[PDB]
Amino acid sequence: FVPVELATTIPVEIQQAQQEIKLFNKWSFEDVEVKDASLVDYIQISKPIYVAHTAGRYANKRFRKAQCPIVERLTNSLMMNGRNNGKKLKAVRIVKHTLEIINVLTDQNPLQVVVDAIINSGPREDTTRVGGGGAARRQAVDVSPLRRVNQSIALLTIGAREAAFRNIKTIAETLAEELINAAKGSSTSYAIKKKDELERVAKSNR
Amino acid sequence: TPVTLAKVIKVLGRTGSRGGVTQVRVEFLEDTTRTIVRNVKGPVREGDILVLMESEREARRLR
Amino acid sequence: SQVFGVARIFASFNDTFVHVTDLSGRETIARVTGGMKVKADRDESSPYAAMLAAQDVAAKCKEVGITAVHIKIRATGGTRSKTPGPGGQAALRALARSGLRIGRIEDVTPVPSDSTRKKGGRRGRRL
Amino acid sequence: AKHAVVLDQDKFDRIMKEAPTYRYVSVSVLVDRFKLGGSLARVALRHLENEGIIKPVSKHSKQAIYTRAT
RNA sequence: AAAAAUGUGAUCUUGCUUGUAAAUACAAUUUUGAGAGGUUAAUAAAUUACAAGUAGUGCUAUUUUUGUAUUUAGGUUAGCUAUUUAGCUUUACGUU
RNA sequence: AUUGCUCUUCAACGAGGAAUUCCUAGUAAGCGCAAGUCAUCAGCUUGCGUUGAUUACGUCCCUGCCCUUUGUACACACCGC
Ligand SMILES: [Mg+2]
Ligand SMILES: [Mg+2]
Repeated sequence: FVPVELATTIPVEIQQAQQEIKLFNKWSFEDVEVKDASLVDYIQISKPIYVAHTAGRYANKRFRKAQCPIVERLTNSLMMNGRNNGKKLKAVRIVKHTLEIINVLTDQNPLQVVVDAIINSGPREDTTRVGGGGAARRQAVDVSPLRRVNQSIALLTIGAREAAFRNIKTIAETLAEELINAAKGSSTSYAIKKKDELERVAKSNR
Repeated sequence: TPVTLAKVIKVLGRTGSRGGVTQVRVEFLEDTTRTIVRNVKGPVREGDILVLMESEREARRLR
Repeated sequence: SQVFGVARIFASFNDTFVHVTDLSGRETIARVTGGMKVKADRDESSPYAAMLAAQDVAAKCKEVGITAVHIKIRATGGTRSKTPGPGGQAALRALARSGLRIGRIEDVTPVPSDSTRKKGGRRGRRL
Repeated sequence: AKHAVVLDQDKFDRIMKEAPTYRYVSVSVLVDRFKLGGSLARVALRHLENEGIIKPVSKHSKQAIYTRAT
């Protein structure tokens, strides 16, 4: 609605996807409510950003990493490994591709799917090694929400990377697949498997 | 899977032989006013919520 | 209603027993021990093993037809320790979990009047 | 070599049957459903984009995401 | 495998107790750089092959048609661990 | 083969065991430049900017170091006597 004539002419589609709704890259950023206390506030879809790229003075105080967007976090995670280290643009592109793939698959909001995947991936209880004389006894311990989220983010990325290593399946696609798996809690994905293992370990040491 | 949704009222000191675990007093979401001191691994804050499997089992300072 | 037993947890250092019996004592039910459920020599008194043993005992009891127990605990006694082992408590916990009911708990460790000479010698036990 | 590089009329026909179906067609997706290898797959995809059938989503080098009409 | 029909003292094919004929090749990186002396001791595997004593069942079963076939195809251990509907290795057995 | 370039040869290596280094933000890692030496040679170095994360923001488990109290036949001081 209302394409205003600026001397430097803008594409029609671009003009359309502006102003009226505070969208993501192309499509809408709304909805996506987690409905799982702990992972609300530390998975932030409340802040509507247009690209998975900011300057971002997030690593500064302590919990400002929470308020950093989910997409951005994902991109950062992807950026892992020296060969691919830095190169945030590439990561962003990959993320975009993944999102597109998600959209293509069963319609549905891509962001929502991602969120779901993240939720699935967070381990509830993890073990930490205690001294206790000398032997390697491992006490099971509860996981803090932010930490859990971080772990989830990592795990998916790792899985994607694994999939990529000697493969057609372009990292983005692998990531998308992983996300899908997480959404439909299958235990075919890597992150999910890891989580399960962790849970088992916790059970063993309780 | 019976899961208990817990909530943090007070951080009761950093614990463990090493650094990465914290003692936390916990008033759980449903059925309030039953405080348990349980251990939390990551970054913790007042009003954070904890997802957990095995609820009624109080922990102590790890050696 | 409640068919009873006497649990008898001989919780020494370096092994636990769980020895469920009738009230007279003579006719036993299950004698399950720590070293029986974990073949590792070291892991006999170890809690997990003890728990396993307890579970086994409970199962046996169930098979037989018993509902409750009277916990009696025995530390090695006399010439040794007089200190309940690592896996008596664990065993008890396991029993509780099992659902085999509990009534009248005691420690019947044979703490003497004035023992006959102990371990070590006069200079003791010098690691 | 793991095969799936050899080219035929029959193979082409099977590929055609059909562009319809599949949420997305990605060179990767094509291989390995055990189809004609990489380049061949790409070519097939391109062909499919001649006159309708499969419309595009992305356009990048190697990240080429296409989906069924309409 | 499908099918038409001849004939054998009606017909047909589930294994049990026996002894002999044969396929686990070849080797090298290594073993103390080359030769000799022992596969020391130990030890045959069920697998295929023909016939017995018939529970079976009368043992041996022939002459001609339709297709490139149309037939029914694929895969199992052994150990460790309180990750025990899971984790790690994954044919061990003098060493490879 | 100083080094560069041109064609040709296409080896090992499918993310590396026991171990162990460095790191807390424009950092880490990547990326190149830059002077230094220099007649000629950069895989080095001191700087520089570009791209730019993950995870803590704690603890004394290890390692080292520091103190305090303790014990000392040591004072060339535990490689001691
Ligand atoms: Mg080559
Ligand atoms: Mg130099």
